[PDB]
Amino acid sequence: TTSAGEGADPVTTDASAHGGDTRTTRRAHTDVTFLLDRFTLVGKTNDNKLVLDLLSTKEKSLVGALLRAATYYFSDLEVACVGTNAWVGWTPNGSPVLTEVGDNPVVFSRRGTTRFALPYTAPHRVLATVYNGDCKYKPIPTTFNYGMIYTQAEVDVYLRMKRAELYCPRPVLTHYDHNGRDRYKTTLVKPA
Amino acid sequence: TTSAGEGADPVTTDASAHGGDTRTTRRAHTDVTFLLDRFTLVGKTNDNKLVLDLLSTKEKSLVGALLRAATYYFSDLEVACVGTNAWVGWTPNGSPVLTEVGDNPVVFSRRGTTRFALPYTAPHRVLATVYNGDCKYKPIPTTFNYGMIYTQAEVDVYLRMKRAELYCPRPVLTHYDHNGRDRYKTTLVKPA
Amino acid sequence: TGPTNNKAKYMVAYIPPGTHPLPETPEMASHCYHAEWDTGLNSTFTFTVPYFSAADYAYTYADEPEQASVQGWVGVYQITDTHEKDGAVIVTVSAGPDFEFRMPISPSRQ
Amino acid sequence: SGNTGSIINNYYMQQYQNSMDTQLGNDWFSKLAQSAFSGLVGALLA
Amino acid sequence: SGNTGSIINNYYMQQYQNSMDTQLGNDWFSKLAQSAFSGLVGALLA
Amino acid sequence: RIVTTSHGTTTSTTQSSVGVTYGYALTDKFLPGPNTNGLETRVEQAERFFKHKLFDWTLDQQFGTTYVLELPTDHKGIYGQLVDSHAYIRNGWDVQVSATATQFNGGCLLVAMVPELCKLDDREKYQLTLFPHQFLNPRTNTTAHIQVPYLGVDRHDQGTRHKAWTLVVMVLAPYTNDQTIGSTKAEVYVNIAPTNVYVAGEKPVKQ
Amino acid sequence: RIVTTSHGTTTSTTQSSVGVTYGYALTDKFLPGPNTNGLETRVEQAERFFKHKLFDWTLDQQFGTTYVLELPTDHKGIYGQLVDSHAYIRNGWDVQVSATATQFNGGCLLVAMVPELCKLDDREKYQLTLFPHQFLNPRTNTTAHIQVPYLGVDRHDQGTRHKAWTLVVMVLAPYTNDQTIGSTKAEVYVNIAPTNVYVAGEKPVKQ
Repeated sequence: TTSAGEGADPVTTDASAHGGDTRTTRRAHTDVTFLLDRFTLVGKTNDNKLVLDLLSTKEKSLVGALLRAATYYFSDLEVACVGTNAWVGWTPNGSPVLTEVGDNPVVFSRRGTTRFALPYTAPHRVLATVYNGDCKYKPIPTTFNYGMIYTQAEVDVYLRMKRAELYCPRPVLTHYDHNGRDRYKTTLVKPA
Repeated sequence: TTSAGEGADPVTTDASAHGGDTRTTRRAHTDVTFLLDRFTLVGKTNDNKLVLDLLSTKEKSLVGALLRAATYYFSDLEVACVGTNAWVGWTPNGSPVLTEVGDNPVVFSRRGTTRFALPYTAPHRVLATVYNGDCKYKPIPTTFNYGMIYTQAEVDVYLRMKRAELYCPRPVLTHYDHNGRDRYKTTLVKPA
Repeated sequence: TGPTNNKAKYMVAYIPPGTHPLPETPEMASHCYHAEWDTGLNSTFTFTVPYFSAADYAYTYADEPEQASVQGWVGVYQITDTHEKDGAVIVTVSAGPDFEFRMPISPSRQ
Repeated sequence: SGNTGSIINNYYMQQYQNSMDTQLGNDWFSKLAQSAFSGLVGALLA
Repeated sequence: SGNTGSIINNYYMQQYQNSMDTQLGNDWFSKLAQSAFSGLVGALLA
Repeated sequence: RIVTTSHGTTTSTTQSSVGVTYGYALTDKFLPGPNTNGLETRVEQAERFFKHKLFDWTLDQQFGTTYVLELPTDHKGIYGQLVDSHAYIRNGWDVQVSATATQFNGGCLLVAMVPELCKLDDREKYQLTLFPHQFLNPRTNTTAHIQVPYLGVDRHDQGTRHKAWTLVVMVLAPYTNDQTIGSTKAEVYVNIAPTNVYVAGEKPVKQ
Repeated sequence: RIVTTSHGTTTSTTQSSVGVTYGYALTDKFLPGPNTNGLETRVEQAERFFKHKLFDWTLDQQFGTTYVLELPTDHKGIYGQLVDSHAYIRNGWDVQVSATATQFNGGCLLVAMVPELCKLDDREKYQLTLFPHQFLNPRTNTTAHIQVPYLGVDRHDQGTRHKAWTLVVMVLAPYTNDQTIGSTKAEVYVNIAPTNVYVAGEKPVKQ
């Protein structure tokens, strides 16, 4: 179909012009909520502390990449610290940094991992993955966090976004290197 | 009964011609689905990896033998890796081979074994146990797999076919050796 | 993107796998599923790349031992142009109405 | 069906436990077996 | 919704499991997609 | 004036249509006759577009200059396969001819489908308009489109040899490029598709 | 036992029919799937008989001797043309196999259509009967007839390479000519016809 592309109005076509059909599609796997609803490893704690910042997610992982594909987002959160450690503790967004959690929420370990559920605690209606605040581009606020955890020992930290909502899509780039080759190619799983 | 056997039309007869009855039969034990619905040991992992290929099943085992008694099949799958190891991970049919699973489905061990359930993930309507593709007989595609597992250590891998469907029967040969004897014979379980 | 007085005529075809000498001429390429269109009032033209394969699904990645494209090729040809001073054609791609992805994977790293 | 029998049930949803089947738009051997001739060719006596 | 499916349920109350949403006083892209032109500009022949 | 013609998996969209000229009939209705004994069959797969470059419309060619293309022509696709597998064949033609010049060029080509064209005198050229035709006039259009039915003293032809139709493109007024921005020549292309192809009398292909 | 099978302009009449054996299905119903995007088309012209000599059934061949013919085979007719013009194809097969011996000869050949036949052990030969089949027994018949549907993990095949079906004829009992008037050998011929052929993905034939 010819069209006046300048106006930017969407155009989506079948194969019917050429005599074709349309297959039945089931896009369950491209559902945003489903996609982000899994645990992603963000790394290890530091002095047995870790600020819960979704921007800590590895940017080439499925979750890190998708989260960054949106300008704004909202979600609740689940945490799981795996490692040999006794107890993970937590403080909400806006609390002063402490020397010891003592009395704030504390959860004891069970068979080497501590997993628990948290609520969105920011003071904003939604958070952003980018924020052009005083950083004049020429050709992230304190508040953007989900609290902080305190642990008894070093552990691997995993975050899981629950009830996720994304707004204003942003680019998602391929991360494999073509080298000089035209096609990309790798070894895919095959019977040995 | 005499018949024109050349045409190959089936003939199944009673003992009634000789004055007999017919016993009540209960063929629950020859039900294909029931039969294949059990765990079979396929072996150990390699570099802590193992492609899930049902053709890895031992061909003389009940499951290996029966699976091979069909040209085509379909089923879902359950896996159990037994051994002292921490965690089994998995990737679906068609994914590139990775250095570390990290972030793809991971399941932690519980009392020395890790058992979990998977879905058929091939891109074909059904799979085959044989495939005469470019192998001119004179008197198996990459795609035929259920994914791949990654482990923390070496383990014994067990597969269990769920919801099995078989099509186009193939031969099932006896595997015991007569030697020179006429009858076969072994020691059967008896009171000592 | 060309000026008003520069006219051209184009064609795009879907070449199935196993096709031998990939056609280099409009004439040869006309034997494939194709579309021809010319310039005029409407600047944009949209083409539908179909799905043919033995299987219902294809892989997004290419196995190391894969010499030819298992899914074939798409060839874009210029049948003719008034003026040899270029007229740029911006090419763009979007999902069709029945496109679908399955099996999420975190292919992570190097 | 198969070799699974819990009078009670299954805890996780179907979309997670198994793959979902689809249709477009049947036991050959049972039928084949059913169709076998089990009578008598010719006439019977006594 | 999401990637959670227990045919059975959830043990703890909603006010503890999740944060409670509020309102004052909607899928832009679905709508945008829905609105795409999928016809034919000009006249068709044969 | 945007018109998209489609045949099979092939389409053609023009933005300077001037209409279609139907020659001698509005349709190619197929009436089977006794010559095929009812064994003829239609092969729709063949009814799709194929392209050819006819010539370059240039500044030196004068009135009367003529280029022809006898149909059926050599085909490297499905249509051509029919010729090797069957002895008899019949079909009509959907013809699109183009000459891409700028609106700042001048001149005029006459495009016509002439039946049984064995020879043409120069005087007969002044009367080519008695045949189904259209015009390529830069100021106005870059596309011509003529649709004609199968024709002949026989219901079917015995594979080529006989060219019932011959496409003819002839210069009426010479091409001009007197306004600086025009082009110095216009390539002339043909987009054709066989219609209602019925074949009969099968023989072995190859050996 | 006179039966005439016909496909297109080709017929076959046998006077020693023993019936048709339908394998795995009574019909080859074609259910179009998403792999062709609805662009596949049937080409009936291809659905006709072609013949081949398979071998000479002789007195020295012993039990187990096997001759196979993988399908699709090389075709010098219409069916073969499809392969050059289209990337994907699917069809079933109507197979007739004959061994013309006298009623004064003896022995027996087993004729079967086996799917995905990459290799066959000698023990597996005792169980070839699990596959659609029939028998050639001189005292009784000189014709076998098996009809099978398209089969495969994929709705279509990418032109040959993959031979979903392989015809197999194997000696069960050796041929005999102990009654003076028999023949010393029996030629074995095949009469096959592709059924329900649907192709898709057109590409240029030639160059």
